[PDB]
Amino acid sequence: QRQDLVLFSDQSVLPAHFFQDSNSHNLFFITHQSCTQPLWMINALVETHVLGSPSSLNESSSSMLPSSTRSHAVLASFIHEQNYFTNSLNKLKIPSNNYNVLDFLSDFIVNNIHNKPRDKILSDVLAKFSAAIQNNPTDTIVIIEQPELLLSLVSGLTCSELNNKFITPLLRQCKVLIIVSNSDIFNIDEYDASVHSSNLQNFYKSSFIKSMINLNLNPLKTGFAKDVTGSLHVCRGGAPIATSNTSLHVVENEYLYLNEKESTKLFYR
Amino acid sequence: EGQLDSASEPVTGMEHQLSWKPQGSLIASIQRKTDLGEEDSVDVIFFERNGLRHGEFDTRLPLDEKVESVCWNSNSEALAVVLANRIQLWTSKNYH
Amino acid sequence: MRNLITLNKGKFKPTASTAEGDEDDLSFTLLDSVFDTLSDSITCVLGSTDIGAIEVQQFMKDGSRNVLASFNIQTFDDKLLSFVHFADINQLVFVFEQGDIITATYDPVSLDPAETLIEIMGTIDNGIAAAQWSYDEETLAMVTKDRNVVVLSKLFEPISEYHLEVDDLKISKHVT
Amino acid sequence: SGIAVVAVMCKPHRCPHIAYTGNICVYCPGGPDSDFEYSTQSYTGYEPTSMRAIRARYDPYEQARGRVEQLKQLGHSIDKVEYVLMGGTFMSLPKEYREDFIVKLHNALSGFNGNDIDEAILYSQQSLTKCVGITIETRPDYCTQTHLDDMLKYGCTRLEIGVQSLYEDVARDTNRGHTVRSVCETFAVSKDAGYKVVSHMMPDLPNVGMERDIEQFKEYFENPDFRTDGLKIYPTLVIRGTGLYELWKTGRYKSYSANALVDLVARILALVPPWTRIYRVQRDIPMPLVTSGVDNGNLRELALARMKDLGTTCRDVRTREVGIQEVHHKVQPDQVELIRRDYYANGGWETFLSYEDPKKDILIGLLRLRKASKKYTYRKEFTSQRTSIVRELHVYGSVVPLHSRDPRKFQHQGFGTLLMEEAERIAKEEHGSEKISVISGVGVRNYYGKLGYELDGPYMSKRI
Amino acid sequence: GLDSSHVGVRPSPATSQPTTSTGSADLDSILGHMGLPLGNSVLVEEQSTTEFHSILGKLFAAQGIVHNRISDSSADKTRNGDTHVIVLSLNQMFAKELPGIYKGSRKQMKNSEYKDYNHQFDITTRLMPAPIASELTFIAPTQPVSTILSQIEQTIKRNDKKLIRIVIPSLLHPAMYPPKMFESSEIIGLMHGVRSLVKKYYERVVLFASISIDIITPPLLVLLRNMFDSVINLEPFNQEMTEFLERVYKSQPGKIQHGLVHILKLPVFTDRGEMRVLKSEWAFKNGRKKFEIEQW
Amino acid sequence: ASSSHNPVILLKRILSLTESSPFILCLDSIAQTSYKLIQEFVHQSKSKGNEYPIVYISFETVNKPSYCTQFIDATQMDFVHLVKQIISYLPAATATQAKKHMVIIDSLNYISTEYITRFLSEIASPHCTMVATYHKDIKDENRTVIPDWNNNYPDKLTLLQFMATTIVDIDVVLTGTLDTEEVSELLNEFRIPRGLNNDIFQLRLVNKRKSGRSLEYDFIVNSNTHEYELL
Ligand code: SF4
Repeated sequence: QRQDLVLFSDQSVLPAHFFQDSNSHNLFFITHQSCTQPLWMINALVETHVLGSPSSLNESSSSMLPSSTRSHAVLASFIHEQNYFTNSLNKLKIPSNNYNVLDFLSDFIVNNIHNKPRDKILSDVLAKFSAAIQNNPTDTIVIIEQPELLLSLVSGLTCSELNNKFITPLLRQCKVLIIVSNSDIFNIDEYDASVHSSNLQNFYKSSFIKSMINLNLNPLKTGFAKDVTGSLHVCRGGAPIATSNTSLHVVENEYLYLNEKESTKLFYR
Repeated sequence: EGQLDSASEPVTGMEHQLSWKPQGSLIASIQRKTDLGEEDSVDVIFFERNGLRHGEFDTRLPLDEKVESVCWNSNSEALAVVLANRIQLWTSKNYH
Repeated sequence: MRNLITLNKGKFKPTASTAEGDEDDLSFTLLDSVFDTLSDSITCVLGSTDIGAIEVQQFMKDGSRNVLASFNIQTFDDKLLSFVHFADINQLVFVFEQGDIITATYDPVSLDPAETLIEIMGTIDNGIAAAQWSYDEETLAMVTKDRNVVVLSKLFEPISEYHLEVDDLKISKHVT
Repeated sequence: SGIAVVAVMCKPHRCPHIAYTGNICVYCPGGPDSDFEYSTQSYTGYEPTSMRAIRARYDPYEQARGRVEQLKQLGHSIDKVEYVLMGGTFMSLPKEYREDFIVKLHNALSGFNGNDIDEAILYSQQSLTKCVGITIETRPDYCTQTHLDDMLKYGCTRLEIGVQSLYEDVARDTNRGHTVRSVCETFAVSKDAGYKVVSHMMPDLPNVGMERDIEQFKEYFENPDFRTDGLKIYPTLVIRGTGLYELWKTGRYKSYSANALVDLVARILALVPPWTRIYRVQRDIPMPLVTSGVDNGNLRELALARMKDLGTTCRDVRTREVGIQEVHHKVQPDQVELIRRDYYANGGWETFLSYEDPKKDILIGLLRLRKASKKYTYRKEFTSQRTSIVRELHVYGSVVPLHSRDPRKFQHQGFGTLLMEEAERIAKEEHGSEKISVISGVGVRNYYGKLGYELDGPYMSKRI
Repeated sequence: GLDSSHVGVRPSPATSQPTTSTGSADLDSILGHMGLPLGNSVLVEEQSTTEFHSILGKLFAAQGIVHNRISDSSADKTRNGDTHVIVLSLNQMFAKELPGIYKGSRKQMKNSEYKDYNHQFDITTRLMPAPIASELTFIAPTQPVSTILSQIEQTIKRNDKKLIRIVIPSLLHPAMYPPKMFESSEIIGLMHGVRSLVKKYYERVVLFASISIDIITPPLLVLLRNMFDSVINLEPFNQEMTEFLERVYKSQPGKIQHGLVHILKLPVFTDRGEMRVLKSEWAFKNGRKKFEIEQW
Repeated sequence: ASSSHNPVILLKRILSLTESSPFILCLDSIAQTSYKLIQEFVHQSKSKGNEYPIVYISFETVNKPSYCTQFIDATQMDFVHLVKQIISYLPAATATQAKKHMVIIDSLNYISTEYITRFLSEIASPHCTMVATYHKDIKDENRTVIPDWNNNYPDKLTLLQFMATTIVDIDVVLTGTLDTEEVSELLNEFRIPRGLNNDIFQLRLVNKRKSGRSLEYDFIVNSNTHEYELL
């Protein structure tokens, strides 16, 4: 029943030579319907970057502690806190010391962003990663989680300023960037966000233009069943692949996935 | 949480062999029938979750055996019968 | 129309550990051997019940013998019913017939059992007829000799208790 | 063309299985004892056929003649009609009533005015407006060999024996007088006689869960005993006058929601073997008198949307039929092949032959063949040597256009001969038979008499 | 570590975690944990102008006071249970609105040892009497967010022993909340900081809130619904269905209901990737004793 | 005490002001204005043998009607003075349910939404009985909602519908050979076919009662013989 998870022509999810090529950049865009959460995919990405294989889906997860590995990993998010990241991701056993974890929720709201000039806020939030990645320059992967929420935090900010002040510098400085977000704004029944709420959707469209691969986790259609949870889509993003080899491209396939007790299963219709 | 759901239906000769089919259909147990006629044999009996009898099949063993445990495969294919010396594997196709 | 055929038939003998150079057995019989969770390991436990000594050691896929605990209980004639290991928090669970649930603690870097601690968490009086774990290693159900069944959590807290009775019979025949 | 279905009604009566259980089965609505009291059981008397039957005071001659003339006057011309009987248990009634009923039903079309049913059927064989069989409804307790001989003499071709469940508590708690296991021997004896057999099912019943509903259907389709040639699924709807409404009144009953039922139907339709014709998941109900349940007019209209979202769409006969002529010939079909399946069912081996398009899975023609066994046959025709029976011939391959160079002006008129000779080949080679027989309605006893089959008793047979 | 008092808590049958109880009859049953896990907030919603949910907004809070008031020389175990309930409203009528205990029965059977569990309640009976400011406090919402965020942290820090239960009665009611706070940044930052504080003290703090959605633009609702970890929606019947039920139901006054229940989000169950949305299956009813949720 | 009122009798009961709430909303358009509605109010209110003193607030009315006793014109003067002048002809006492000072408003389009509540929070006294009118078709001024990403505040219609205890709306029946589709087509062209501003109109009524529930009522109203019937 079970099927392998392949995302490239080289029969490998995350090619190693991507990290071996200098003067290059790449961007992944992941969208999940907010009735489900893509954590079980972030875990797989981190394991396959560090351990070199999907250590929860295709491989066993009994030695899942990538701490103090020759590689590196940096995760930052706004939706949750440092306490949740430590306690949970260590209960999920996501590494610590060869690893960086960044909160922007706990105690950050209380007059540390509020009632301060916007330019200083943007400069400092960029400098956090600009300084946290100086240690290991070329063997890290960085993922940001739902950054568009910050748009609603800053007093009167549009897509363009946030994008050109946060996203593009991050991808220029770092090798590869992964951005994950949710898409409820496009799923309000009998209401059009295109009336006056297009500012947020502009960010999604811009990111999809700039992205290289597009990962989609979407819920089932009309009803709810037991043996299947959701649908998994892989698509080619807007930007082309900045690699140096020529035969490389992206495989094109759709999966049906079930999640239960942190255990995920993928198969075909 | 430790509540009661149902209690089994009394049958004659039911031994201490208890095992559940992983798919979730039938309880497997061992019965010995020593009554008159030629019906006397050693059988395997299946019990629904409501404590109601359903299905049966006889082993061709002599009536003097002593079976220790009955094992369901990790899937719904193999049934392992455990004896003192021999261990037997049974599987079904077309309900036979 | 298919048939079943045999591919492999492997075997070995768990070698009991003693300080002697020849290092033969001490009438140590194995009580339980398990399938470890796909980590190329087989955790076995042996012992001598009359003197009251037990030993748990992992057999590696290559064949390297590693001992994590070898401890002697003060009492004897205490037969086991279920031993498991979580392999994520790295503890050990033993179920004895007298009523003691044994919780052992070990470290990965400690090759020798010198740092394996023991805990004798709350006893169940009047012995225990049987006990069993679930597939997910979360629910601990057991039955005492006095027709009382108790369900405990994964952290040794009581989910519930209930007195099994011959007078309880949900008959399949009511005349309504 | 001109296939016609003309339903008739029998006089009201009482099925005797009430006698040893006390009342009608719980789900049966209406009846003589109910307030209606001029109506056969399982029918409220408010159907159009009920109206046409009442005004004729339940007479077969008038009902048949009136329905035939109405259909002819509407704009269709009829030359092929199949009768279907309804209501209670027709076989319970005394001897003379059934004989007179059948003789009247045949003399309505034949134009004959005699008696001595043998002569009536003999004249009906040589008549215009041919009859293509009868459909008699009967219970397991009345399918003994004498009754089977009666039905064979009458001219019936297919039965429909309901089971309604496979569990054993349901039989006693629904006040239905037969153990489940006896239906298997009923099927075994019936099939060896050449009678196509169809059953009934009802998903929701008291003290039945969604699980048990699932694996009862799974066991029905998998077990080599419950393999039959048709099915009917009746979702449980609660009429006020039934014994089901009392349970809801006392609070001893509750039904399923809409989502649960649509999911159940979606799962069920994804398991049908490709030789069984799902008749009606969207059955016909007395609408306003139902008090509990859900709407059933478009269950499959949503189940199809469900299979399009989960995959593995239906594979029954009905969805794959192309018809006699130009139903879906708006597009030229694809590769045509012969597909032959074999299965073990009710103590015997049976073969299903079909002419199908494998790329898009449509159906053009089919044939069924059975190798007679030795532990169930009793007829003096089948107890003399080995023999095989063609239970059903079905040729929608009367299609004029086709794929892969259809006959120009011969237009598949010899298409059925292909299947007939194909059947004879394996009858001579594989079965090793010494006689082959085909069962058919009396009106079509000549489309088989040209290929060499000769008449013996109610059968069309030829040796090897 | 530090000292802590849990006013009442049992292991979660579903995942072996500390779980409190709202005091409800079937709402605690449908939360998946047979209760509310220690740390995850909840949300309940009503379609129309009715005020059914208001009743629930009382029960929870009252339960805590009981769980604190039946320990002072009224519980032989004298078990350490302390709560300091905080209410954010511009009207103080709640200070004299807690419903009365029916007969007690805080049994759970079917740091200290916590056996306390739900009580028996009835709506007609008022409480006897009501807590003093030392047990329960009111904060007006119209003050600037800086003062509120400082004061909540001060209250929790200065009362480290106590268990924390917070209730927000009818958040975003136009009769008390001015348009100058309907601006997008204000409320979302307020709740973002509230979630920060709540999960910071994950051991014992629990929060509860409810709003009205008929007068809220969908974008703000979407922004808000990701802040919490559980969403329950109550939709009352139309007039026609009510008249149909009353015309059909002639032998039962108690079988009359008011509407149905929809499940949009659950506790930790959902964060492991579980599709838990389930709508148009349950039915709610307000009653003389408690709040009933049954199948329809 | 009377309860479970006859729907026509209940319609009279509200129209006779046997019951009373500190806020009543009435809606009108350019197809049927509400002068005859006030006529019905005074016809079925003072027929009980009651005076019902009336205070008038005008934003669109030009002349002093016969209904009102006192007078105040609010076009020249503004909010900060109307909050004063409203109390001058309105005592702060109890009992809306009976003969008190009834404050009537002809139009509510010309007050900023940002201060709708600040207004209404200081008028609906337990002696005060408020009734107001709103023009449905007239589009709200673009500077009342601020359609930017900051302002999540609702519009004017929903705010009034959520706040008012009881809602009454009216529409004109076209006795002619036309259809309301053609009437809308011509009105979108700003054309008036013959048959508008009649006297036999249709009405829609909603009252919030029983802890918040509501029931919609429809009738047929003749404003000459004062005939209320079912539709
Ligand atoms: S056997 Fe048929 S006719 Fe008799 S009670 Fe049952 S359903 Fe009705």
